[PDB]
Amino acid sequence: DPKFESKAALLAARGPEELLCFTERLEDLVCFWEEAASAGGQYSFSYQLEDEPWKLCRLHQAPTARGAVRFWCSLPTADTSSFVPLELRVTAASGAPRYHRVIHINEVVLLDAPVGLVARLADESGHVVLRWLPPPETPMTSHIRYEVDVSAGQGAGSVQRVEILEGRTECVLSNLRGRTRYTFAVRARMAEPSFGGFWSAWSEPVSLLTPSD
Amino acid sequence: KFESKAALLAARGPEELLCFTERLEDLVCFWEEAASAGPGQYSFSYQLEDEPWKLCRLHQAPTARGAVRFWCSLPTADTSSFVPLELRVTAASGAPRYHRVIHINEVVLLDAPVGLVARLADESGHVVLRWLPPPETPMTSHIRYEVDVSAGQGAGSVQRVEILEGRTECVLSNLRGRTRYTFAVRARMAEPSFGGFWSAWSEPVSLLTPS
Amino acid sequence: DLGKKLLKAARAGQDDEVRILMANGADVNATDIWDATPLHLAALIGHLEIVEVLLKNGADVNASDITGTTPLHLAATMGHLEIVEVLLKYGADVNAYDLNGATPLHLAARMGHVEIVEVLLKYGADVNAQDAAGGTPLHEAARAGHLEIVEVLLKYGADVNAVDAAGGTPLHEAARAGHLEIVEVLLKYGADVNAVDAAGGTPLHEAARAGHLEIVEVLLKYGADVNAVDAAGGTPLHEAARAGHLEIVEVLLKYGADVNAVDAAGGTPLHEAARAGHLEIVEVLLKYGADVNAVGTPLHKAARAGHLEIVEVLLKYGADVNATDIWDATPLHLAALIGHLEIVEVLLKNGADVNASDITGTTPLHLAATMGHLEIVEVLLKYGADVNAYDLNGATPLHLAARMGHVEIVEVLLKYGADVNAQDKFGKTAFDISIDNGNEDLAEILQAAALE
Repeated sequence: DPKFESKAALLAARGPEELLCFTERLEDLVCFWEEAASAGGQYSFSYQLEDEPWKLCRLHQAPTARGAVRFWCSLPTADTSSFVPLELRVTAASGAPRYHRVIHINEVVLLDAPVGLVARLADESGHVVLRWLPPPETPMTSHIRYEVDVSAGQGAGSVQRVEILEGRTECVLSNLRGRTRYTFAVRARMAEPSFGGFWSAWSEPVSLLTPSD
Repeated sequence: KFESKAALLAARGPEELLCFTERLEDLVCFWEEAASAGPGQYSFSYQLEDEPWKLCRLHQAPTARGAVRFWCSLPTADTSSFVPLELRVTAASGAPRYHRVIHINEVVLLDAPVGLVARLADESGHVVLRWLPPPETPMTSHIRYEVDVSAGQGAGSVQRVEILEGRTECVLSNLRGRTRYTFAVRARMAEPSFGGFWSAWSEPVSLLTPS
Repeated sequence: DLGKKLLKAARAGQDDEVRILMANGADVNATDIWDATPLHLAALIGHLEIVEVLLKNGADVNASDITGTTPLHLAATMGHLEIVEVLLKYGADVNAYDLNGATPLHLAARMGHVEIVEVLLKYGADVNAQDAAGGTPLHEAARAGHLEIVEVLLKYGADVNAVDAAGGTPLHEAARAGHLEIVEVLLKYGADVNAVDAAGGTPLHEAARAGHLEIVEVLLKYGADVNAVDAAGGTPLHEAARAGHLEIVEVLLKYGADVNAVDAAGGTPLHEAARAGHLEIVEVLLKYGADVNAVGTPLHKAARAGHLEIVEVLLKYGADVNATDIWDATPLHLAALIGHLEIVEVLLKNGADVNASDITGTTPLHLAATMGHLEIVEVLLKYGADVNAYDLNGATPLHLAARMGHVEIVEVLLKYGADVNAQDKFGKTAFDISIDNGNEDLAEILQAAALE
């Protein structure tokens, strides 16, 4: 729940006004949407699995942001099964259409932020060696793809963003100016094709000052 | 990686507790069980010599067809070769599941060798094969090898030559000319101080011999 | 102090060292933390010289540890014939049981040591022993798949139709694993080919579920019911199309399986094959005479998953293109929602209703504009989609495209006669949400098309 709040905020900022579903692991699945606060059980969540009957999920109301309410539902772990089309339908109290989506659990994976980020100055030319670890307690270690962000200290810093190939947890960065503080952070997501989803939150930043050439 | 190695051992001896080590530092024990009905079902216990009994973290992973593979990775600090390791898998109620006493140095499963290079020798030698041991693996001088001479046309399994321990190159004999030969090398820890299983075959290298 | 030094040495197998401890004054039957005597550890490692000197110098041969395992159990599990014969000669309990109820014959049959099996049976082991699960050593031998152990047990007097707690027979374990060599032997000795477990499954059910064509033909030759029904109501044809074993599906159908058999949920093999996505099986089921339009709506789930080849075959055999589900939604709705251009083109060419609405009132064009499938919105309007249709919220396809923010589709809707002046149940227009959300790009096109 404390980490679920931080994860929902990342997805809401990316794509508001739409039903968002995410899974930390294949077993679970949470769907939410941010709607403006109404003073007036207003909606009914319906989901259907493959070769299974239509069922209804418990809707939870929680206020968030500024004058907004976030309705979220957590599907049962037993009903969740990956690699299967899951038809979702949110219906209003009167019977009005609110949301209608068909998603696959394996395609909406939202991993946790990586940990153990360590930056080191390489003696060759003055480059930086980054080493990080996968998110804690996460299966399918060999299928995680990463992405590092090299931010410049002074002013607007977003000079470099390197995509790391799946399976390796370290990289050697190049082309950095001396006497400049570079701040590094690494992303994480499940690599295609069997798995899909969204980028995870950035790891704890690690800053390092580069010597003069 | 680890999955491909475990699949070979399960095919050798199913329904049995299998423990292997890619390098001397680590040790992994796993077993594939049919029954899934009913992760915390079993408790893994290990004990060293002149040391108290400890418990390992059990991980549940589904594999094969309708099967679950419970595996545990012992801590690197507790790993010690040439020492009897008593393992005991106990059920939730306290029922006996597995009980084995193994030595880490006797269950070594190395990685496939790399750097296989085949060259035609101008002398009485036929083909000169040179390879390198598996990357970042200790006890280099105690690795035994085995090359596979495969025939190109049809069913090729003509020759399998055992290489003496310590050498990473060989000069092959008794091969027919004007034939495309494909070579691959095996690896295992040589007896008596070390035991284990044959590793996977290296990347094949093909070469055709003159007339 | 001295007792713990013996079990530590017996585990390391120092034969010369152990004999020194046994004579100095070490207890031969010292209790471990798990209550395992030094005789247990000796029988596990297989040190025949230590096992003999322990029994000859007095030791607990029928010792029971905290798990119930006896020294004969360990020797039978590992497969040390030299140690097994020594234990039995020194008065070992040939029919002892642990907490699981496994006898030395149970463990030897599961691991598959035929020499140890024959020695225990010749010493006086009960061939029909049952553990806590209720299975005989033939069950453990059939689950593992050891032919020679099965032939030996059946020759000594094993029960071919033994039933465990779950109702399974040795033929069930062999048909579920996939060993035809022992299936024929079990049937030769006399096995019930149509045995029923607690779940109602027959050996033909478990065989067609795993995909052992060789066993399925052998079971049918011995008189298997091709249309057996389990607790879930599924025939072996259900399990075959559920997994997709074309060879078994064709054999069961020729033998006379019911292609229209209904289970407890309400699904024939076609609803399972089309959902799982087996173009090969779906074509065969329809040739023999599957009901293409039955309760379950297979065209819905097929167009939802994206099996274009299956949706084509279903319609070519006479599926209802405008079928209705629980929500009164046509398969054209799901196809336009999932964003499958090819399936949408196939459904519309076969006669799909382009203006069909569900209980909420959403048309396929409503769903296509909300998601943003430009290609599908183009095709729908070419077949006569209502550009000004409204749902229970009073929203037109232009209302939804503006709220989600799709500029290209709003361009197509206006080309087909979208009404910007339309108001919903709240009173807002297409131009109103553009300012409420904050998109000046959408307001640029709406303000020019509203007046002229």
